[PDB]
Amino acid sequence: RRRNKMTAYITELSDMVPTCSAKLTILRMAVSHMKSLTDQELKHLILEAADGFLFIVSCETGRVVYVSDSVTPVLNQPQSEWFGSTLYDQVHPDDVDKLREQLSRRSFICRMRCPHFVVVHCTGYIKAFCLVAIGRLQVTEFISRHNIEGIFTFVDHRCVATVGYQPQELLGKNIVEFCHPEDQQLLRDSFQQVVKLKGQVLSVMFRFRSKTREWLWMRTSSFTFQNPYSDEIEYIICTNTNV
Amino acid sequence: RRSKETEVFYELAHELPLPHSVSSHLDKASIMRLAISFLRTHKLLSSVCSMDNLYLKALEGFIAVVTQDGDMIFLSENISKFMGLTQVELTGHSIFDFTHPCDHEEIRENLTLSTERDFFMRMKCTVTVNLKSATWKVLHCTGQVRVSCLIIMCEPIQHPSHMDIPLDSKTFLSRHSMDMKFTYCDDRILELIGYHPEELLGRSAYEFYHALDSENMTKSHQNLCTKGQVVSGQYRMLAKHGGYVWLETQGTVIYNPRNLQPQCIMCVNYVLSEIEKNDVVFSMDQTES
Ligand SMILES: O=[N+]([O-])c1c(Nc2cc(F)cc(Cl)c2)ccc2nonc12
Repeated sequence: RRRNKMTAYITELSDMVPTCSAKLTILRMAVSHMKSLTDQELKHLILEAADGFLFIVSCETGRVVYVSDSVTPVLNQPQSEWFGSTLYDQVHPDDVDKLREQLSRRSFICRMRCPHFVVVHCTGYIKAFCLVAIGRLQVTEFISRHNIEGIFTFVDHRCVATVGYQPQELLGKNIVEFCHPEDQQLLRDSFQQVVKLKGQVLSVMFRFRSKTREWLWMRTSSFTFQNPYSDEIEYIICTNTNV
Repeated sequence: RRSKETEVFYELAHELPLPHSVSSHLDKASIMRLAISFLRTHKLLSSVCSMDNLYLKALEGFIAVVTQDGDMIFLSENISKFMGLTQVELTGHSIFDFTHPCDHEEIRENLTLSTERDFFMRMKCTVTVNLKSATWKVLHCTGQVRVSCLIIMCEPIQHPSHMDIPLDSKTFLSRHSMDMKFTYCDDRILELIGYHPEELLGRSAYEFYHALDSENMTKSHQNLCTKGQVVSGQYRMLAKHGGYVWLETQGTVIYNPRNLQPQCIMCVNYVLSEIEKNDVVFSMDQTES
């Protein structure tokens, strides 16, 4: 079957040669065809796969000795912004000292600008001193998190907007203390079943004591959270929505 | 007459975009595989755009193009740098033959049918040795599916023991039990987010995530364990005072050499930001005093 697929090879080999498709001969025709013809294209290849662009900068001045045009599709940034530039300018200011350190082989992540910044993995090496590298792009209610007991261990900031309380006031306390007494066993047995029913979601409703001491009807929907390795559950995650 | 057709191979082999060091040395079947894969290559390139030592070197991973039928039609040279397996050894052949089979279904899915793709695969590595003795190596693969054809970059994650690259002040290092509980942390941790490692020793990492991140991360932990390595999506970790700092981590499972039992995760942690919401206190740990 070596032969049959040898001939498969040679067959469609034949057919992509246009001035041919229109043994020894198929072969030398392909050859001359190569002669008629992995570089600037390679650029677009990166732009496609990694969504990256290449650039070179002086190590000392951090001055962009080169920036590929692909900077534009990648950053929505003209080359001119960039070759007249020093790279310290094109990144987030809190990213600077990192870079000093990065300025053997190199790699790091950083916020570059397009005041709007984007995350960029950069991979390269030092050559004379400059740095050759590529820059790449990789990518109503509030949420709480509790221990089994019911204590607030985590709270979203927007808690302040939804219940009037500052996080500090929720955190540490059992959720059932902010519950209307009537609805409390409702809340509790809700919790038990949440643990009994591992990972699955239960919804429940209840009046919540607002910082203005007000009974705020609220549905929350929640589930226990298993460890991916051990499958043991450490916390419950609630989304607590004003009704 | 056999004599020459055979020798005609040689001119053909030579004038592929390969050095004669790697062109000359070929049984013909290889030359077939290769010629064709090169052509197809050039073809879809034309379908896209409608002295280059630096791109190759600047890279930390390699590019692969694969049919939907799994045929690894294109492979970077520098793949050998990472995989040992040299691009000539592989082009034309089916991906599955070189990938860890359990990870193949995933492979199969990402090959097919948002055209965006990002996943990790275990692939044969021989760095150097022969293929019988070829151990598995995880590749973070990131790229685009096109017309069906998959184009990607495969970045090995690196192993924390065996550094190839320098770290900066805004990078710290941590060790964790399988539970993700801290067992170790460098004290750049302090410099960087405020926690003193003695404090965080007994603690699962999960306590420090901002929630929106959790899910994105869970898969990562899972992938960390099924494959043995990961790069996290970017995520927020709660600083010791209020607010948090953005982060990306390279998780890597280390084994007991005499034991071949796993021991812990080694995390290369990259701090991407300063504390953002000093103003906001999120978790009970930031609340002391
Ligand atoms: O503890 N881990 O092994 C681990 C990471 N390290 C880490 C370091 C910290 F200082 C804080 C946190 Cl939450 C996690 C970061 C991302 C991870 N993904 O899976 N485990 C991870």
